[PDB]
Amino acid sequence: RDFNNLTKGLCTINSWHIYGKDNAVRIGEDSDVLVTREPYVSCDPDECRFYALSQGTTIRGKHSNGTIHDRSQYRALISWPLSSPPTVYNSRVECIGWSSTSCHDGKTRMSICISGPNNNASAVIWYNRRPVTEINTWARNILRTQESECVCHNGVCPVVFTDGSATGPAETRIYYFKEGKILKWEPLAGTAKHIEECSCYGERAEITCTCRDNWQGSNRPVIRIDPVAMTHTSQYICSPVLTDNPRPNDPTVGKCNDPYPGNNNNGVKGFSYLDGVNTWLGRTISIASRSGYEMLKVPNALTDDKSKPTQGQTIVLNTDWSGYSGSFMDYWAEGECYRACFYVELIRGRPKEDKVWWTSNSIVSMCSSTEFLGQWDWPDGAKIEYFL
Amino acid sequence: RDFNNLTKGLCTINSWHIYGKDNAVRIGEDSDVLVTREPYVSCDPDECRFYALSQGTTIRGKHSNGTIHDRSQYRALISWPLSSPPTVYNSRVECIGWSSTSCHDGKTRMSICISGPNNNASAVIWYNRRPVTEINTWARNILRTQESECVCHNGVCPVVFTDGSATGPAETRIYYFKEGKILKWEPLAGTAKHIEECSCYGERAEITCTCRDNWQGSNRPVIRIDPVAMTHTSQYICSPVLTDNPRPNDPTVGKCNDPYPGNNNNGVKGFSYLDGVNTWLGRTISIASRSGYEMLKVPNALTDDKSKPTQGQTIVLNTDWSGYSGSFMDYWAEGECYRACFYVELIRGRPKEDKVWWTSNSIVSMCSSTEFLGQWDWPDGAKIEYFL
Amino acid sequence: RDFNNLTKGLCTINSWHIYGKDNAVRIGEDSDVLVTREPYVSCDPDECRFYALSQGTTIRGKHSNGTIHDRSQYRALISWPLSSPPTVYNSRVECIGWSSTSCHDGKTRMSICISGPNNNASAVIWYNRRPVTEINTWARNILRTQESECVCHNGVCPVVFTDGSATGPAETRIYYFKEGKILKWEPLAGTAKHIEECSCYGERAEITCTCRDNWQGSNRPVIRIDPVAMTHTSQYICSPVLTDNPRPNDPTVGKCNDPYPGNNNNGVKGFSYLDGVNTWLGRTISIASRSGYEMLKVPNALTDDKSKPTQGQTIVLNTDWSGYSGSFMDYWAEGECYRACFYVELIRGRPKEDKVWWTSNSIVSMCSSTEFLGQWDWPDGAKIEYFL
Amino acid sequence: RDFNNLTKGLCTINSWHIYGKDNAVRIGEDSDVLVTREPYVSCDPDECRFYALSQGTTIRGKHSNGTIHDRSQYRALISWPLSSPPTVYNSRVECIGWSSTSCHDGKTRMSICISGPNNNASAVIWYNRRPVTEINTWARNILRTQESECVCHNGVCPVVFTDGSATGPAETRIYYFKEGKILKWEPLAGTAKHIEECSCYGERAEITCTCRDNWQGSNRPVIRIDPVAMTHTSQYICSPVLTDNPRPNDPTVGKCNDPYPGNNNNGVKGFSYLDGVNTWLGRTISIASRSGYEMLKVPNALTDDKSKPTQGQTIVLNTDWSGYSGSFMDYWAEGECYRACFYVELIRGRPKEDKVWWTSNSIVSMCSSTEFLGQWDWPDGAKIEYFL
Ligand SMILES: *[C@@H]1O[C@H](CO)[C@@H](O[C@@H]2O[C@H](CO)[C@@H](O[C@@H]3O[C@H](CO[C@H]4O[C@H](CO[C@H]5O[C@H](CO)[C@@H](O)[C@H](O)[C@@H]5O)[C@@H](O)[C@H](O[C@H]5O[C@H](CO)[C@@H](O)[C@H](O)[C@@H]5O)[C@@H]4O)[C@@H](O)[C@H](O[C@H]4O[C@H](CO)[C@@H](O)[C@H](O)[C@@H]4O[C@H]4O[C@H](CO)[C@@H](O)[C@H](O)[C@@H]4O[C@H]4O[C@H](CO)[C@@H](O)[C@H](O)[C@@H]4O)[C@@H]3O)[C@H](O)[C@H]2NC(C)=O)[C@H](O)[C@H]1NC(C)=O
Ligand SMILES: *[C@@H]1O[C@H](CO)[C@@H](O[C@@H]2O[C@H](CO)[C@@H](O[C@@H]3O[C@H](CO[C@H]4O[C@H](CO[C@H]5O[C@H](CO)[C@@H](O)[C@H](O)[C@@H]5O)[C@@H](O)[C@H](O[C@H]5O[C@H](CO)[C@@H](O)[C@H](O)[C@@H]5O)[C@@H]4O)[C@@H](O)[C@H](O[C@H]4O[C@H](CO)[C@@H](O)[C@H](O)[C@@H]4O[C@H]4O[C@H](CO)[C@@H](O)[C@H](O)[C@@H]4O[C@H]4O[C@H](CO)[C@@H](O)[C@H](O)[C@@H]4O)[C@@H]3O)[C@H](O)[C@H]2NC(C)=O)[C@H](O)[C@H]1NC(C)=O
Ligand SMILES: *[C@@H]1O[C@H](CO)[C@@H](O[C@@H]2O[C@H](CO)[C@@H](O[C@@H]3O[C@H](CO[C@H]4O[C@H](CO[C@H]5O[C@H](CO)[C@@H](O)[C@H](O)[C@@H]5O)[C@@H](O)[C@H](O[C@H]5O[C@H](CO)[C@@H](O)[C@H](O)[C@@H]5O)[C@@H]4O)[C@@H](O)[C@H](O[C@H]4O[C@H](CO)[C@@H](O)[C@H](O)[C@@H]4O[C@H]4O[C@H](CO)[C@@H](O)[C@H](O)[C@@H]4O[C@H]4O[C@H](CO)[C@@H](O)[C@H](O)[C@@H]4O)[C@@H]3O)[C@H](O)[C@H]2NC(C)=O)[C@H](O)[C@H]1NC(C)=O
Ligand SMILES: *[C@@H]1O[C@H](CO)[C@@H](O[C@@H]2O[C@H](CO)[C@@H](O[C@@H]3O[C@H](CO[C@H]4O[C@H](CO[C@H]5O[C@H](CO)[C@@H](O)[C@H](O)[C@@H]5O)[C@@H](O)[C@H](O[C@H]5O[C@H](CO)[C@@H](O)[C@H](O)[C@@H]5O)[C@@H]4O)[C@@H](O)[C@H](O[C@H]4O[C@H](CO)[C@@H](O)[C@H](O)[C@@H]4O[C@H]4O[C@H](CO)[C@@H](O)[C@H](O)[C@@H]4O[C@H]4O[C@H](CO)[C@@H](O)[C@H](O)[C@@H]4O)[C@@H]3O)[C@H](O)[C@H]2NC(C)=O)[C@H](O)[C@H]1NC(C)=O
Ligand SMILES: CC(=O)N[C@H]1[C@H]([C@H](O)[C@H](O)CO)OC(C(=O)O)=C[C@@H]1NC(=N)N
Ligand SMILES: CC(=O)N[C@H]1[C@H]([C@H](O)[C@H](O)CO)OC(C(=O)O)=C[C@@H]1NC(=N)N
Ligand SMILES: CC(=O)N[C@H]1[C@H]([C@H](O)[C@H](O)CO)OC(C(=O)O)=C[C@@H]1NC(=N)N
Ligand SMILES: [Ca+2]
Ligand SMILES: [Ca+2]
Ligand SMILES: [Ca+2]
Ligand SMILES: [Ca+2]
Ligand SMILES: [Ca+2]
Repeated sequence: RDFNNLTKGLCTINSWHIYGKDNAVRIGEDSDVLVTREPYVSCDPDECRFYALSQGTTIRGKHSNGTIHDRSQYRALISWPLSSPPTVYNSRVECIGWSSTSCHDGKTRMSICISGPNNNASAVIWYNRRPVTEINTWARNILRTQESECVCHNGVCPVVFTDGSATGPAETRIYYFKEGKILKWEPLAGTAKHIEECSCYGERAEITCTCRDNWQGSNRPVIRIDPVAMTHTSQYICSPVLTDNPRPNDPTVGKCNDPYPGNNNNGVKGFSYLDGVNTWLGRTISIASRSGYEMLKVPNALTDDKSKPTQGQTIVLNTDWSGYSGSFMDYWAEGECYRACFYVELIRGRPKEDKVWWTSNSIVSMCSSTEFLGQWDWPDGAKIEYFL
Repeated sequence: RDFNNLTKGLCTINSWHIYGKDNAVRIGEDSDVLVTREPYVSCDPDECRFYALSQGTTIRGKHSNGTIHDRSQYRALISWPLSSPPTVYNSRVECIGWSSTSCHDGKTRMSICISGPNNNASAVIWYNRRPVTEINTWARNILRTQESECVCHNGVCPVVFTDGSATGPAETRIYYFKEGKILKWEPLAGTAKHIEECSCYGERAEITCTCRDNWQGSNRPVIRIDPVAMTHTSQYICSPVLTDNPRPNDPTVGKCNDPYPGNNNNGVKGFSYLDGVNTWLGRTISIASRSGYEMLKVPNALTDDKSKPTQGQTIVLNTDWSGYSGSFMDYWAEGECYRACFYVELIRGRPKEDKVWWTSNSIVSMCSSTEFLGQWDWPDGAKIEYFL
Repeated sequence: RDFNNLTKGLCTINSWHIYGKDNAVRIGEDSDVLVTREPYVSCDPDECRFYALSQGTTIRGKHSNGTIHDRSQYRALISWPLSSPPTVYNSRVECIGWSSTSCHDGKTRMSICISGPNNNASAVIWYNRRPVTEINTWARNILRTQESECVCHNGVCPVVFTDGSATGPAETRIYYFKEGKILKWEPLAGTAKHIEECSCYGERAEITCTCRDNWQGSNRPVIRIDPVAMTHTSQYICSPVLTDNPRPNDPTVGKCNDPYPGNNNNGVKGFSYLDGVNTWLGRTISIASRSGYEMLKVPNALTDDKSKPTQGQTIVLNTDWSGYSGSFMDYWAEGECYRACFYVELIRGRPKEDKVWWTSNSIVSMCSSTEFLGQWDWPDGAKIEYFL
Repeated sequence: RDFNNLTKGLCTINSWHIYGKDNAVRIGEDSDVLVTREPYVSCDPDECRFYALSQGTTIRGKHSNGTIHDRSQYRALISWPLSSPPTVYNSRVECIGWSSTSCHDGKTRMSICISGPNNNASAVIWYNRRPVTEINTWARNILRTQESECVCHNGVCPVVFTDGSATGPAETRIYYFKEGKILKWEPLAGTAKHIEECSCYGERAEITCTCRDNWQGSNRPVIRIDPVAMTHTSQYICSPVLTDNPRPNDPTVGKCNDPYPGNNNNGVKGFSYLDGVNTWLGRTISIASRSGYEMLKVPNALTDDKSKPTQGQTIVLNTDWSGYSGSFMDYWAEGECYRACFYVELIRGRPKEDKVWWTSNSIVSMCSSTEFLGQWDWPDGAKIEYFL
């Protein structure tokens, strides 16, 4: 095997088709399905899999009580076959912790998990299913990372981490790994003012990450990485189609180099594909809660501070719960272009559905089509009343 | 691996032997078995597997209520090891949707699933476990396909689809795929007046499909495809041994080029092997309901409008529930001829057994013998009372 | 891979060591374990596995009621990893039916299952996981076979079948298979008067089978097969150490060429290793019921009508239930000799424990040591009261 | 594959990072998790796995009552994927018995299990998943072994066994195996006065084992083995940092060549890494019970009878239950040095938590870092009240 190189551009996105769906909450009402959150999707050269952070309990188990909580000793990054649910019996543990990323370089997989108390967390970088490198907290305040796949180019896999406040300036670092070893790291540069939970993809030897400015911004920060020079830039999505949550209503003109104000100290992981006229943004439909999900075609969203939608697709109705969303691609597919994909975490239970004592999710995932396909909506599909 | 070519003829069918049986409803009374319907069987060069459309719930799960319904967002094409039941833990998702087909070309597998609302459905064609092509609805009325295996010849895998009314003329198309890409498609030609749910097999470079005329016919339409020329014909089975369900009583003379009347706007998926004197037709025993199943040797059924049985075999007694049936063969077996096989879906629950709130099925499957073997009957075997 | 040849002799048996044990009834009290009976063990070149006839239900499932019955449509030959229990999720179906045998020839595996009603049963011979040959009943009275592994030599795998009465003369045939095809068959010859359920092993190009004379004999019939000439002989074990069950008390002098009388129309599958002074016989400890199990070293048991034990080993105490027993060896092990192995079926439930409505079993298995090892007893270990 | 040679030294241990954790008791509250105890970890060239002795029952099963007991016929050595729990469906049985060790030699795995009654136990040595050698009890008093991995060098895998009293002099033997065959054995020599449950690791062609002196010592005995000469020495850890349990309080000066007194006839399996200044000792925090766990850096612990800690790391708080602990390394990792690892058995249930009727455990495991990482504590995490 050789290292994968990002030699292709994105395919033209004219609509989205269903890729995978696990129905995990429905199925786990009467089967041994692990409680999860913070899911994602990532491909190897011969398989694509679902990933998430387990809570170390099944959803029917009594230990599901309290699973709203973000960072226990009972969490782990798990992976499982595409569109199956994350069960006790089919889930492979990648590493232990409560914040993660993972990516394949074409030869083997790197997985990273962070664990520890808030003031003393540490990352362990696994490569080829073995621990290789460890990184201690630098700011002593919830060292944390992407919660979706990283991207590699000629063996170099950049990863974005943040340590520090969620409600003020923090210390974001871009690490450049190869074979699980640190080649370099850099502090965040550019105009993004706060970074969390980056969702990344690669095309034509560039990695684009769309992140969460938890502190101030309802527009999303964007980091663009050159994995050969091992350098980066940052800015925000200029468009007035705002894509964090909660958020104010859409204005007429956005902000390219500062957070678009109105909502502080909150957010949701999300994503975009930023490719000129071939630009699509994901967002929750609700401005107030993690409800609904839609894709909007917003030509030149990155650079045009008045750009508005020219096409769209509903993924989850506003009467259904959504959650985190992120990017991935099958870098090992056939053909001349990389097909954009994404997933949406469909969160069930607390805090929105507090008649149960747990929080979990299922997954839906879509990839782009060059056709203009009809649209459906893709809810989680479980009935909370069945769990009472 | 090279593409498989249909170089052999059918083996002489002198009886049927048991091939597989999953006992899924019996077992799922106390294990984590998925609710399914629309099953089939399909072989790879090194394994044969069971397939079906999951309902995204176990049979004991509370989400089994409502599984009579045909087309939710919680359905998927799954496959699992031959004669095991479709469990949460052993079922592999092939694609997401509520109508499917799948076949191996000798190199790798093509799977197709259709999803969406009734007026906006779309097919995704997967090849080598990756999405490759997408097809939007052309008639905006429940785009739908075979619900059993497709057949390939030198890489060309024809698939029959229908979009449009179930109770009048519809728009049937034969697509010719290779490596998941569309080489060509054609509209239905010939004398079949309505086509659904084709059951296909190949021999000597010809693919024969026996389908369901839902609108008018109690005889079955037959499509015969030349996968090299990428052309086809259609007609009906001429025989007065009528094989849809519900149906009128058997007459003395059938119809070769039009639907045999008596029953409108209903049917069941079924199959036949049409090979001169070596012709066998499957059918439900009941003329009114999906009850019983039998194979009848009807020499020259395709072409002889007075042909009657010369031999038969009971598969399921008329006091037991049956369901869909379809053809498959192990194109990669040893020997000089292809051994005809079929499966019968044994539907349990609604609507016939409405003391439970679910609908599911198990599978029985048989292949031909050149011996004249004794016959048994093969019921599902579950006791509905245990589920109350 | 080449076909395995029986080139080695037996290792010297000085005691028995534990080889495998599945604890299936204990575990299945609270897990998804299939109801089974008629187990055995058989090796491939790279793995050894447990085998049995499933009943198509879990032990806690409501469909376990009635599993005393021998021959339903819901039975199948399954295999699973050595010493795991036969679960819904780990059991591989080999073929469908209610009487079986299986063996590896060094290249791939042959499995045979018989199904059907009592007057119309048929065997299907699978090779390389595909059906190849079928054999119809010849006597119309419960066609039946070994219920333990067959043995192959240079691709030729003999199998013993019986069709006909269990309580009078029957029609026993030795079939010689190669690649799942029939090379030859012969009717039973020699002095054995009734044959069922042969337990076989091979050494130095000879296959020895120890069987059950259900009709008359409390000594066991022995068939010795030359798999090159494809010929055989039969006789009884001469020893007065009688090894069927139920049986009369041991006499002083046995019978070499006729059934030793006292018990009619009953028996149990069992085994022996017949190798001159290196001869060991298995038997139940009880003369009346399938209780206890012991191995007795009986030099020249086959040929010496006064031979008595010179050594022994208790396997299951007389206060614990036993059941069928049979021979197997790992023909692909390292070293200069074949190590004798056996299993004992530990039957729980009906008819002896009729407070439950099911019948199932677990497995214990042992192989020979050249050491004189200490002995333990190996009960099933489940508590029936837990199942009430 | 070639046999692995111990060519590297230990990496510098500056802290410990999380390696694996199975959360088995939490998960098994509502899934089919086997009852276990005496766990460990061991690597193959391509995978690392968890190991333990099953009790042949699930934790929710009724047969969990009585699982405090050490030595039944229902125990087996099982292995399962790293950080998954030991389930019915994912656990591979290595051999049958109630005392074990296992190690890979670079070509394949040797596993050893001991079974039998107290006065008649026997070891079976498996190699390449087949039984090869058997060893009978020599002292007729609970033949027993390491309960963690063995270590191999150029195919020679030494294993320490003891037979005899737990409360006085016993007969300890070091066996030197190759390909599952006995090359040599030696009686214990040196100054250790009683040996049980050795925890071993290898570096620079030497194997170091830290054991349990059940009879007298609260310091731990150490055996150092030359696997080329097939010779050994023994002594105690000199340090006054005492590491058995129960134990007296730490003194100022320890004992190098005799047991440090204060506690008789009890102990716990434990471990150390003894490498000059790079020396780390594990121990329970409590002096009275199997509570808490910590690692202490004790330069020259082996040889310096006044050595005290210079650094430490808490692994399990003193308010949480611990248990056995042992060493392992991934001898097949990349890089220039072997990374020290260990596990801690987190025992739940009897005797400390006697509101339940079972005894089981989960696993936590850590490996060394050259960084000075922040520390967390890693409890089992189950709530006993949920099991009532
Ligand atoms: C079968 O399936 C197919 C395929 O899926 C279905 O067809 C799809 O149908 C959907 C729904 O209609 C479409 O999605 C919407 O797309 C529009 C964009 O298209 C419109 O606008 C285009 C741009 O027009 C402008 O520029 C052009 C270019 O110069 C100019 O010509 C024009 O005058 C104007 O200045 C038009 O080009 C386009 O027309 C074309 O397509 C038409 C078909 O759609 C066709 O009829 C035409 O002939 C022509 O070819 C079309 O007019 C998105 O704008 C829209 O998204 C908004 O609305 C949804 C709610 O519906 C909302 O959730 C979105 O967030 C968004 O609206 C919010 O954000 C705006 C941006 O800031 C803001 O302005 C809004 O006020 C609104 O904001 C509020 O809500 C948000 C969210 O809660 C909140 O944050 C804010 O604060 C605030 O409260 C949809 O995405 C698909 O594109 C269409 N696909 C295709 C291929 O056709 C078909 O319907 C199905 N069939 C059946 C029978 O069901
Ligand atoms: C052990 O196992 C073996 C192997 O399985 C068992 O043997 C099997 O036994 C079964 C049951 O008997 C047989 O199946 C039936 O086969 C007959 C066909 O064979 C008969 O007809 C042949 C043709 O005769 C005509 O042509 C010849 C050729 O010229 C001519 O000579 C003759 O005069 C006549 O004009 C005969 O050749 C054949 O004889 C041969 O075989 C005999 C053994 O079977 C043997 O004794 C003879 O010596 C000779 O060798 C034989 O007479 C099928 O017709 C039959 O199917 C009909 O009946 C079943 C109900 O039983 C029904 O469900 C079927 O649908 C079908 O009948 C319906 O459809 C007809 C067609 O339209 C219609 O005419 C009927 O009125 C009826 O229609 C009604 O019901 C349907 C369905 O509900 C409904 O849709 C309609 O509207 C309407 O209401 C069976 O398939 C096997 O062939 C036989 N196999 C073998 C190898 O022998 C054996 O019994 C077992 N042993 C034990 C002890 O159990
Ligand atoms: C730790 O583990 C070890 C290893 O497992 C334990 O040692 C084992 O201990 C057991 C139990 O004692 C032994 O099994 C029995 O073996 C005897 C055979 O050995 C005896 O007989 C030999 C033959 O003697 C004759 O020939 C010689 C040769 O010429 C001649 O010298 C002699 O005078 C005589 O004519 C002796 O050679 C042998 O001595 C040797 O070994 C001794 C140790 O065992 C040792 O002390 C000596 O120095 C010497 O070295 C020894 O005397 C079997 O006969 C016996 O099986 C019978 O009894 C059991 C019940 O215990 C029964 O279930 C069996 O079925 C069988 O008895 C039935 O069948 C007979 C045959 O028809 C019949 O005659 C009986 O009446 C009886 O029949 C009744 O019951 C059956 C069944 O229900 C029913 O069907 C009938 O109708 C009827 O009702 C045992 O197998 C192991 O061999 C021994 N192993 C070793 C290596 O030592 C050790 O005990 C353990 N330690 C601890 C502390 O627990
Ligand atoms: C974020 O994470 C990091 C990384 O984990 C956290 O930092 C870690 O913090 C822990 C907790 O503080 C540290 O563990 C302890 O380490 C000490 C050892 O370090 C001290 O001692 C060193 C040696 O000093 C001596 O020699 C030097 C060399 O000459 C000499 O200079 C000195 O004067 C003296 O003579 C010092 O070098 C060292 O200083 C260095 O590090 C300091 C940071 O720790 C730093 O501030 C300094 O500047 C300097 O750089 C330091 O002073 C262990 O001794 C200790 O273990 C004892 O205590 C724990 C309880 O806390 C107990 O459980 C242990 O068993 C042990 O104590 C028992 O055994 C002793 C031995 O017999 C005995 O003497 C005791 O009385 C006691 O015995 C009793 O209990 C036992 C057990 O129940 C029982 O068996 C007995 O019978 C009896 O009842 C801890 O392991 C880490 O080392 C430290 N790691 C790092 C890299 O810094 C950080 O805190 C986290 N941040 C936050 C915000 O939480
Ligand atoms: C796409 C779809 O919903 N197809 C239906 C099919 C259909 O209604 C008739 O053929 C009429 O068009 O009928 C049946 C049926 O049991 O009759 C099941 C199928 N269910 C599923 N494939 N999910
Ligand atoms: C084919 C069949 O039903 N064989 C029977 C067998 C048989 O009844 C006797 O050998 C008499 O012929 O007995 C027994 C038995 O436990 O005695 C079980 C077998 N059960 C099964 N193989 N399923
Ligand atoms: C073979 C055996 O039973 N070994 C025992 C061990 C032993 O009792 C002491 O070391 C004293 O000899 O103690 C313990 C223990 O928890 O202390 C568990 C072990 N349990 C098992 N390995 N099954
Ligand atoms: Ca925000
Ligand atoms: Ca019809
Ligand atoms: Ca369950
Ligand atoms: Ca008998
Ligand atoms: Ca001690």
